Amino acid sequence: ELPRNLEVFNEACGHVFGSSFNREDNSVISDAAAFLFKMHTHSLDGQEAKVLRASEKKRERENAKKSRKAPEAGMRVGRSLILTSRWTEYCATCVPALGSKMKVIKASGDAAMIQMMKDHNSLLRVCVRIEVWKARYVSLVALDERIQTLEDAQWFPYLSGDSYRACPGLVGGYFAKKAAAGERGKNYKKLNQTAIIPPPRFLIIGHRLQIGDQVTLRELLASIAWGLCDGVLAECWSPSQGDGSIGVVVGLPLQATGSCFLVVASHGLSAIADSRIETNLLEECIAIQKQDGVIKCKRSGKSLYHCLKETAG
Amino acid sequence: ELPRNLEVFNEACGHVFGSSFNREDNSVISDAAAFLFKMHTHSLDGQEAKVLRASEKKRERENAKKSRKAPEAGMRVGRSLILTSRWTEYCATCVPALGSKMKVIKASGDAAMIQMMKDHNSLLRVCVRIEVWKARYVSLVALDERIQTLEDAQWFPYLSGDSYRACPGLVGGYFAKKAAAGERGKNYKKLNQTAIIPPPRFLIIGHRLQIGDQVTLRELLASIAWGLCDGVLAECWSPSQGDGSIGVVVGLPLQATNLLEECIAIQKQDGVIKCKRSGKSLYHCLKETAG
Amino acid sequence: SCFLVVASHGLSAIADSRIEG
DNA sequence: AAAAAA
DNA sequence: AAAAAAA
Repeated sequence: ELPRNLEVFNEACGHVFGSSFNREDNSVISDAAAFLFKMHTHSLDGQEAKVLRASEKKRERENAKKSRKAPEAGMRVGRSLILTSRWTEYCATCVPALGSKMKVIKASGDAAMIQMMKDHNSLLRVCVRIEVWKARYVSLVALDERIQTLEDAQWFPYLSGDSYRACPGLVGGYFAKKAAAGERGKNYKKLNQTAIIPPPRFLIIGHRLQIGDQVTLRELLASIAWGLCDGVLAECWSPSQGDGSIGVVVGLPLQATGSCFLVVASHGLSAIADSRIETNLLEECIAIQKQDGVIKCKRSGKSLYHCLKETAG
Repeated sequence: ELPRNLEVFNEACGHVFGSSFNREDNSVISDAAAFLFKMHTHSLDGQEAKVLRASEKKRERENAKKSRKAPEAGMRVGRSLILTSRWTEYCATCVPALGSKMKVIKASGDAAMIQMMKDHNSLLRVCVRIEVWKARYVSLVALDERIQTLEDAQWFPYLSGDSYRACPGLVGGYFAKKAAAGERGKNYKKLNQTAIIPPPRFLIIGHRLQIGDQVTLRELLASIAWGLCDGVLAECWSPSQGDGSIGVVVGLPLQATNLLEECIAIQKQDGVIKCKRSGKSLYHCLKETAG
Repeated sequence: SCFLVVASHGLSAIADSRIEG
């Protein structure tokens, strides 16, 4: 019915949050995923201290975290998430010990522990994807003070190192910058800043985002883009009968990833750093694939965040 | 009556892959060449360990590779290649011992050992040529993650160090960059990203690419250029009656407001003609013309 | 506020949406 | 084409 | 828009 990843995430969130975990609210799913990501990265109080090569100023914080009491049952998480009495057992049983590595577990040969580590990795990936989607969603109506120029905006979203390790191709930030600057191996993955990520309520169900889905404008935009993307992407949405709140998806952008506009010099020709520039920018178009067929829509020339702000005024 | 260069490759492919080796498929030939190259570079499981100056992680990787079980007969390599029972004998008798240098082979004077080393080197060259052609073919529709600017694109294809050591004039990548960023001399070879490599199905039989031979658009484009080359090169191909994804070569480029008026020289059946550039890379043109 | 428009889906980046012209 | 040889 | 590595 469901792949291993989504089944693992559903089991984990159910075990940790009882009946309080709503399966149809994006905010609740994002909060649950954030808490689970903290639990599986040993970022909660009372978990192992990260000291392997930590600096003394970091060992101070790690020792403070270890000494601090672990979360108690019934604690309020986010807005409408409540920890069950059996969350400690789940944390002790389903979270690999700090520093666990797949090679060591495989050398052990225990099938149960191998499966546990596989579930841990899949859960980390799912939680990081939900985190990236929520970062886009927040950026749709809340500018990041850090992003002031195009160079800053190039490395969105600014998520932690664990996020980058889980999903290097979707997570930007300091570690994506470091990977790009440093040596690039065969495993190097570039930051796909506008990759399509289904809403959390769709991601945990396994339903791929497609034409016809009954989604809100903000969540669709968070799926296909983020705040500083061009406003023309709003053409991928259409309000339903009677307006209300939830509309429908009429199309999806093309070239969401893998856009290169280089032309190397060859056979006596001259190199081109950008085919597009080689010149009004506002005349550019995006190929939106609809059910009927692909249509080229003229760019708005304005940010998605500012379009949403203007339409909400 | 093929050259020894191609005869060695054909014999090795036969011995190692039985009847599963189809000589009319570019993908199958590329898979076979990759397997033979990793066999002759001591990169398969169960082969000697590259532990002359390996670092801790590299030492561990090489020791694990040696300890791991070697490939066995019937193994599936790619999509349509199956190893035969004779591949162990071929690896034992034709692949030189790890670290073997031609100096010592010549000093010994054994004619058979000299012939084996020469065949090994020729096979490495052929395999690397096929690897470069397949890299071009892949890049025609999917660009390497390392290529973001022209400086990065200047070093395509990004192949391994052994590949560069075998074909310095065709292979790019990290070792080509290092050679450029170091000393230069007579032995130094310049990377030619658009050197004409015939398709493997033609290369292994010695057939030189020429006007009028049936090919596919991607085949010709990979043979004479790669993805980020200008799209005007697509004019070197013309579809046949009904197309069917198979056409014919009509020309081969030479030299293998005004910026977009630059022209390339195409040698046609009549003579050299000047064709205006398109301005878009072959990758972008193929993406836009796919539908 | 910020008036940037990052490059996406084949569009070119804009350093300022207002200055465009 | 022969030689060299992270 | 699979899996194996892994401040």
